[PDB]
Amino acid sequence: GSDLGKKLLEAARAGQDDEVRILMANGADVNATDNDGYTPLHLAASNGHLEIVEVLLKNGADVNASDLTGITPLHLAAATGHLEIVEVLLKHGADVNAYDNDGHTPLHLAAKYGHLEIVEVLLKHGADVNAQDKFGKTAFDISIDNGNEDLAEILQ
Repeated sequence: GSDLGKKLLEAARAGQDDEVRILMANGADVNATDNDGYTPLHLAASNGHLEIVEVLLKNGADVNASDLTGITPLHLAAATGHLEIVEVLLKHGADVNAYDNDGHTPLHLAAKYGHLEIVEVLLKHGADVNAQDKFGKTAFDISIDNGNEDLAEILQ
């Protein structure tokens, strides 16, 4: 890293709020990246650690960092169903229409895992309802293909 870089990735992933605060105060690189291209923000967002996601943003974390597969923190929070985190990312500049390597946007991932509120929030924040992935699928297609018809109804 960082030495501290690496430690901050681990703390953010683990959700150790005090550890994250102490590591940052001692100079830890808020945008440290591991071998998957994850940043502390990716890990904290994926694992549902809200307070960490917040303090990382307030201290310079790149809200749109892309990992090796083209996935951003917003993609992870939408896929894993962390609604409040999705809202915080969006409030801090997250690109609502980020495209990963497979051409999946946050809307596509939320649709795939049946996270209805997230889909609504993303659409309220400018998600392209007609976006298609590398398979020609829209969020709507994905919602019915995965048995999520209640989501299909709002994408429709």
